[PDB]
Amino acid sequence: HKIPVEADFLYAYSTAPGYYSWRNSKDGSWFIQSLCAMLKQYADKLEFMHILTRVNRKVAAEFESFSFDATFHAKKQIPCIVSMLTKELYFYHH
Amino acid sequence: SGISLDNSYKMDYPEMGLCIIINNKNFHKSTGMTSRSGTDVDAANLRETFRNLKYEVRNKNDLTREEIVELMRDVSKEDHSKRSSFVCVLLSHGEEGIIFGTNGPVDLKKITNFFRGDRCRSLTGKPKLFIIQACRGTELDCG
Amino acid sequence: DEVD
Ligand code: NA
Ligand code: NA
Ligand code: NA
Repeated sequence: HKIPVEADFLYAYSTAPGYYSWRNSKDGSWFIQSLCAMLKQYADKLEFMHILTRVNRKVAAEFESFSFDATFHAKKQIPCIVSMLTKELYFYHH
Repeated sequence: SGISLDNSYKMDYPEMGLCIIINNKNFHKSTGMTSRSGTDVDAANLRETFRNLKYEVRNKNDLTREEIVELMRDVSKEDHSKRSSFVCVLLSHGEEGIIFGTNGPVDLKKITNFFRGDRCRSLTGKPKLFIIQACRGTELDCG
Repeated sequence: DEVD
């Protein structure tokens, strides 16, 4: 058996294809803020795809841009999980 | 022994693996790219989070496009035999398929190709995670 | 809030 050369990669993108991604100058980026919080809370409990799904939900629900420029005001973001993995991934063992 | 299931990656190697964090904040003036205020908060959060998962974290700041490619090449040529996984975090400006070094863009495919199953044999069959905080274009989601 |  050979393995595809693109197998066993996971790309956790902060945003959907074609879109801007948002970063707050005081708090950090919406995606990284949320990713770290969900890893802290769930890495000893949940499989990685389910952690990233909670990140999707948190970014989509809890963040909205504020801008004096109407073009950039009141905007939302959804991250984008791209998986070529072949197995479940848990950060703990035994 | 009893019945065995193989639905989960083996994560009990001696080491969890490397976590490479590329934190690009200041860009060369000639590129026209702004300073990414707030990115140091991200880099510190990631370092602590992956430390507590027992990753060997390496933080790198303000790398040129040439330095990004050489770092990834060099890391891909280490012996990962005793490591369960590999993680790379990219914090920068970007466009669809592209991330910026401090002096110009890098194709994401060039970075990830170093870790292909046929080019990094000590990571074959092990999970390779790329976490990317960067734009993928200029569309805005109105909600 | 800024964009990347
Ligand atoms: Na992204
Ligand atoms: Na973000
Ligand atoms: Na592989």
